[PDB]
Amino acid sequence: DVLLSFSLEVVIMEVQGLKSLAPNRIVYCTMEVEGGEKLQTDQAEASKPTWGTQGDFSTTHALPAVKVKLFTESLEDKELGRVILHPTPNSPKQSEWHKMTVSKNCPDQDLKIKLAVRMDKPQNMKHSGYLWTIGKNVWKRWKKRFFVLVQVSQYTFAMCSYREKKAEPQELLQLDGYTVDYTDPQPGLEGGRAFFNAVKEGDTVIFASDDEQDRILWVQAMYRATGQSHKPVPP
Repeated sequence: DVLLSFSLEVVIMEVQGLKSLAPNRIVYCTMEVEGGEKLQTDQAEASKPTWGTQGDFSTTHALPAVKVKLFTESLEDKELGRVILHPTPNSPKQSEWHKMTVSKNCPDQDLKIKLAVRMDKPQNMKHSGYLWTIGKNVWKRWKKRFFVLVQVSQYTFAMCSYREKKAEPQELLQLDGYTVDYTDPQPGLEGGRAFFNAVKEGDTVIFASDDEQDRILWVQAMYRATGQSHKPVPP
C-alpha cells in the first residue's frame, strides 16, 4: 500500500571482445526487468556492434534486476553473453563497461558491454540508500538494508526497507511522532560508522551510515519527514 513506481531507462551502447564472429553476423541485445517487461535492440552487424538504443522500462521494485543478453541469430538464437545489473535510485547513471558471462564454449572471454542504467526519482520518494539499522519493534536485528523515505500523504511519511525484486517494503516505520538526531557510535553494534536514531514514546530505532556526509543527508531528510520541533545537534 506504500507503492513507488520507478522509470528505468537502459541505454545499450556497444560491446567489445567480439572477435570470433564473422563480420557480417547479426547481433542484437535483449533487455528485461523481472515482472514481464522485455525489450530488444535493433539489429547490428558484428563489424560494428553498436546501438544508441534507449529502452524505457517501468517497475515497482526499488531493487530490480536488469538482465541484458547479447545474441547472434541464425537453430533458435545463440546467446553470446549476459550481464545482470542491480541498480538503485542512487546508482550511477553514467555509461559503464561491464563484463559479460560467456559460456566458455566460445572464445570471447574478454567480452564486455557498455551500458547506462537510470532509475528516476518518483516525486513521493524523498530519500533512499543503504543503512545499518536495528529497532525495538521493526528491523529487530542489526543488519544493513536498503531504505526509501516515501511521502505517503500530504503530511505523513514512512521509512521503508526493501528486499531484492520486491514491489512492497519488507518492513516500514511511520515517522509521525518520532524525533531523529545524531548520536555517538553505539556500542556492541558491529558494522556502521556514523550513527543516528529515530526515537519516540515506546520505540527506538538505531541507524548507522558508512559515511558522515551520508548521515547528514539522512538526518536532515528525516527531520523534515517527522515534523519534529527538535533541531538535530550535529558534531
